[PDB]
Amino acid sequence: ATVIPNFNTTMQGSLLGDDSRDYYSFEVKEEGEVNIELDKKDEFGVTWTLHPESRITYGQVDGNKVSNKVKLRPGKYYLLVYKYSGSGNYELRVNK
Ligand SMILES: [Cl-]
Ligand SMILES: [Li+]
Repeated sequence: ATVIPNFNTTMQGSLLGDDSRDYYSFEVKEEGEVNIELDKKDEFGVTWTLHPESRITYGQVDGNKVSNKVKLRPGKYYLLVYKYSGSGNYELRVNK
């Protein structure tokens, strides 16, 4: 996984051709709501799935944005960005 070292900060990714999955992780130190936002930089079928290291959460696809909010306990989390159709690039933010 690519470590996302802080919140409210943009990551760039790419899912062209054979590249169908990108892996991230982040750590929560204080309980609270996170807003995970993917912004498509190309039109294609992309979403994400969050699961804890120790309930899973999915992105909700709203046009160019694929996002959701969830209250997370302290711990490590894994975030899979993956495609289901086509190819393209994206930006990703874990807001808190
Ligand atoms: Cl935190
Ligand atoms: Li990629």
